[PDB]
Amino acid sequence: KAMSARAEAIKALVVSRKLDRLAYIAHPKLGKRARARIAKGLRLCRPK
Amino acid sequence: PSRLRKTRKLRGHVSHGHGRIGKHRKHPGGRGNAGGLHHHRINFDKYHPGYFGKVGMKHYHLKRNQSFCPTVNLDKLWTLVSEQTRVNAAKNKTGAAPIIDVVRSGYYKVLGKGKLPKQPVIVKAKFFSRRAEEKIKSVGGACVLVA
Amino acid sequence: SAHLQWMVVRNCSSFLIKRNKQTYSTEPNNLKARNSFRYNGLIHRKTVGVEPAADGKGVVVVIKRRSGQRKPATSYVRTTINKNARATLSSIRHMIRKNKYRPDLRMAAIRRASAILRSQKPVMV
Amino acid sequence: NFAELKIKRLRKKFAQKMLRKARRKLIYEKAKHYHKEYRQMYRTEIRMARMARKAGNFYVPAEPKLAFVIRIRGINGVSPKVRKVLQLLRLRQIFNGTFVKLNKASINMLRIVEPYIAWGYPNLKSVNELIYKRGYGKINKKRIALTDNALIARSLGKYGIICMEDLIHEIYTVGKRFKEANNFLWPFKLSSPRGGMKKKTTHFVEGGDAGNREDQINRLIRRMN
Amino acid sequence: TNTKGKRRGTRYMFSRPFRKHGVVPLATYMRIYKKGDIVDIKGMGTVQKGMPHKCYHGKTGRVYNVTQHAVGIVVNKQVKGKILAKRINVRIEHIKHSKSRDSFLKRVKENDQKKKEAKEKGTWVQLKRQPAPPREAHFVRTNGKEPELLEPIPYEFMA
Amino acid sequence: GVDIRHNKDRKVRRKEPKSQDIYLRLLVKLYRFLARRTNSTFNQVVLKRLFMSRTNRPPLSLSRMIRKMKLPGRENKTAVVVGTITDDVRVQEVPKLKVCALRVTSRARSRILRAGGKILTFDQLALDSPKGCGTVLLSGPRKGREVYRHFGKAPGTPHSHTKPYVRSKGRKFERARGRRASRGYKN
RNA sequence: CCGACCCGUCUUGAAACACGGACCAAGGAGUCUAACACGUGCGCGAGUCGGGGGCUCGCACGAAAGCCGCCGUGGCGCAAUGAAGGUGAAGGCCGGCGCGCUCGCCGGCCGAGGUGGGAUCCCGAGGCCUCUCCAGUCCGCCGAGGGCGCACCACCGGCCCG
Ligand SMILES: [Mg+2]
Ligand SMILES: [Mg+2]
Ligand SMILES: [Mg+2]
Ligand SMILES: [Mg+2]
Ligand SMILES: [Mg+2]
Ligand SMILES: [Mg+2]
Ligand SMILES: [Mg+2]
Ligand SMILES: [Mg+2]
Ligand SMILES: [Mg+2]
Ligand SMILES: [Mg+2]
Ligand SMILES: [Mg+2]
Ligand SMILES: [Mg+2]
Ligand SMILES: [Mg+2]
Ligand SMILES: [Mg+2]
Ligand SMILES: [Mg+2]
Ligand SMILES: [Mg+2]
Ligand SMILES: [Mg+2]
Ligand SMILES: [Mg+2]
Ligand SMILES: [Mg+2]
Ligand SMILES: [Mg+2]
Repeated sequence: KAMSARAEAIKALVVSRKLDRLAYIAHPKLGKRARARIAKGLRLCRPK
Repeated sequence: PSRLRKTRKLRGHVSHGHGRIGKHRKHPGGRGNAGGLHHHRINFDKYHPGYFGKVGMKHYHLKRNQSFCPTVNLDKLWTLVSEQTRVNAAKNKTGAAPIIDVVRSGYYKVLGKGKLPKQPVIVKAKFFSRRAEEKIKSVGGACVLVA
Repeated sequence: SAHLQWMVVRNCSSFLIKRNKQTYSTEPNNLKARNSFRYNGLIHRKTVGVEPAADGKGVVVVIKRRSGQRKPATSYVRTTINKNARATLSSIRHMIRKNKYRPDLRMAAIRRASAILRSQKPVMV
Repeated sequence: NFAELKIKRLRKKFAQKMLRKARRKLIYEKAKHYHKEYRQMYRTEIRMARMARKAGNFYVPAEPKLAFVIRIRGINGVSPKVRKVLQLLRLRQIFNGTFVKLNKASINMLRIVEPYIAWGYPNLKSVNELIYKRGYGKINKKRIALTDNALIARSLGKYGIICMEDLIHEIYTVGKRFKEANNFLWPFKLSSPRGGMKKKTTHFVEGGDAGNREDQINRLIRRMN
Repeated sequence: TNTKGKRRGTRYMFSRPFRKHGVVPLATYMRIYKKGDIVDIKGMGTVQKGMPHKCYHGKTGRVYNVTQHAVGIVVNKQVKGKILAKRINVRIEHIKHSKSRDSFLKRVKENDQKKKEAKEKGTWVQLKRQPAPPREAHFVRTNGKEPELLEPIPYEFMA
Repeated sequence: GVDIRHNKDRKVRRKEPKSQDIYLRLLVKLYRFLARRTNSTFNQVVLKRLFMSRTNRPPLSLSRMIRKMKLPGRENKTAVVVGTITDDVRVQEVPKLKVCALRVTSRARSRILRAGGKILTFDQLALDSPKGCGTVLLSGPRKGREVYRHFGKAPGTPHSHTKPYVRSKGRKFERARGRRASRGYKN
């Protein structure tokens, strides 16, 4: 009777920073799309 | 095997595993159990308490066969009979409890260590214990005596 | 089994020779004559060995058949190859690689075959 | 299927190569930032004292917090208290070197072994020469030469140290994980000081070599390694 | 050589402090002791009953038993090369609460609240007590006053 | 030189079975490879326990193993013991047990198989669960040997309950002085 | 050229003004038995052991090996405690009644208890995947937490005997 009394209270709800950016890119998971984007920008060339 | 001992490995060493200083004399500190009360009092008292003195009644011409009374516990009770014996009585609807003679198997007193299976069984023995008789009577078995 | 027999005779066999910090074995079907589980010629279900022919020309390639694992009279099949060197090595390589009969012994048997074949040309002074 | 699995592996290797490129560029820039940080401190210390002399007052520099301790005496005839402190400083041989973070506790410990050690306050250059030349990482209870940046990353990347420059910054400026960084380093096995010591059995202030020499440890380091 | 008496060489140890004779103050008898608390064995010489031995004088132990007029204390006594935990029955006059443990509980109650309070309003706060750090850089003024020159005094024969 | 203490440099531990049994060594060869080339620590525990002596591999009574198996959350799990399984004549209802062991008593073996159990050697267990998945690693009583009764403090010391060494048991053998207050002391 | 005293032995201390040793060859000193204790190896396993005896062509080997089973007498272990008369090792849970009186007769289950550690095992939130996405099948890997807990340790209980 104390567990259920506690339980209902639990469910009573509803700049660039270049160095910091570079570490984010170097993160093996966080920067996967980041380094992928610059990789395709190194090979593909398009005007405008 | 001679080749497996310290003697074959202690060649060339002058003390031969007994020290340059104290050496290996004939019998230091007496022979046998010498000085159990004077200079080996510590060792005798440390490892063998009760060693010195007399306790109790001396009994002349003790015959061990008179006191011969092998014991058996309740947990080992059903091992005296065949495996077929227990299952046949277990499955029987009639209350036919089997007869077990521990004297036949070589026991005179039935002790009451452990718990018995839930089925009646008749025990014949020269002696019982209060708890062994209690446990046997609890499961529907009866206790009889032999001489 | 192969391993079970090996542990029995890894150090207790008549073919075993131990001298001058070396170990050698002299069973008839041993390539390189060294005492090892891989190169033992009697404990495996399938073995291959190269020996000189009865005369001083050609070699004899002997193999173990899959049925006679307990009948030594018919346990082995022998044949004699007495062609040129390059063709002779090809047959031994083909009987090992293409047949997939203990492929690890490919180069070992060929080297032993090379030693035997060169041991039959006349000696020089 | 050969081309399909080949394409799969080429995608693997190219991504790994790009990741190494990303890691190298981070290493390059972090070293660049440290060089900016180093010259900031050097100019600031001068500038702080310069304005004091203009104002007519004095500027006391901060009490130095990094010390390098070198065992100078042998192991024969050492009292147990001195021996225990030396083992806590990982100086189990003559001419061993280690970095000690300075505080009340460490200073009193150095006081006990004052006859047996010679210690001072290394500058930036002294730290650079020690780590690059005599740097050995105690990896998996083994003394491994620090020949690549990857070895530091395998054991200190959780603390953010991934390059030799990162290690130098943590050693020089006492960082959050100085204890993990310094304990990771194998104790420095320095040579005998070329040119000879003055006298090892007496304190430096009395003309010998033991005890504390504030900035003169840099002179001793250059001859030692 | 030395006598094996229980109270040998305790002439000053069990002696009362100067001008501290007389009736024992009754605060000591009004102390309340539990199990697991930490006490320091003093060993006053006013009352000779329940006197701790000289080897336990000044040592520190933890209470495990309580009686009408004494407590049982577990104390680590060093013998030769080994330390083993002795149990001694000592009357309450010879002990007192260890102020070290009381301050330790004082810090812990302060520390747990600080974690509770700072987490509630957001900030991060230091819990571990660092040792004394090196003194940071600071300026020292002169206020138009020169530092006073100090010269070693010439020696003269004092007496 | 350096100031290090060499007395503890060589760790005193087993590396290989002292026995010359080829069958034991063969399955040691198997699990040595298993311990090296897998991640499951269950292989290492089995591997290092194969090096252990007979006294360090005590027999496991059938009653004790059944008691552990009957514990909740262990159903349909393969019991594993590195040693000898021993029959107990103090139990009657033998449940179905899938058990791997180095050695099983024949009367223990017959009871288990008659009760519907399954017996696998250690080589078969490796083919069954190479990672040791779904296994219960039991052991016999290490301190259940008689020699541990004598081990401990000296019998003459106070608060000692160790068995002294006596050639015979009786009222005349080590019961008088030091064992009763009527003679000297009792300690 | 540099370094270098004659060994063995007793000793805190030997090159000693300490004893033994002229040289050479051969011989020469921790063995066997019994009883213990521990460790290790093997077989069997709550049983183990034929060692005494007997049985097999009387015997080169073989004075060996093999077998006994109503030859297991017996030894050791499977029960201890007491001087002795003697006695002698199972409780956990759920119900009605006296009075659930610190309580006895039963009924039902289960079978050596509980606490804290405890390798190992199990469940497991959630993550790792491909040229991609909403669309979902198969198993593999990493893993916060949770559970059963081997042996063993420490403590609390419980039972046996005086
Ligand atoms: Mg020696
Ligand atoms: Mg002496
Ligand atoms: Mg006397
Ligand atoms: Mg010296
Ligand atoms: Mg020079
Ligand atoms: Mg000195
Ligand atoms: Mg050395
Ligand atoms: Mg040494
Ligand atoms: Mg001598
Ligand atoms: Mg002498
Ligand atoms: Mg003298
Ligand atoms: Mg002289
Ligand atoms: Mg003499
Ligand atoms: Mg002479
Ligand atoms: Mg001779
Ligand atoms: Mg015979
Ligand atoms: Mg009998
Ligand atoms: Mg006997
Ligand atoms: Mg526990
Ligand atoms: Mg108790």
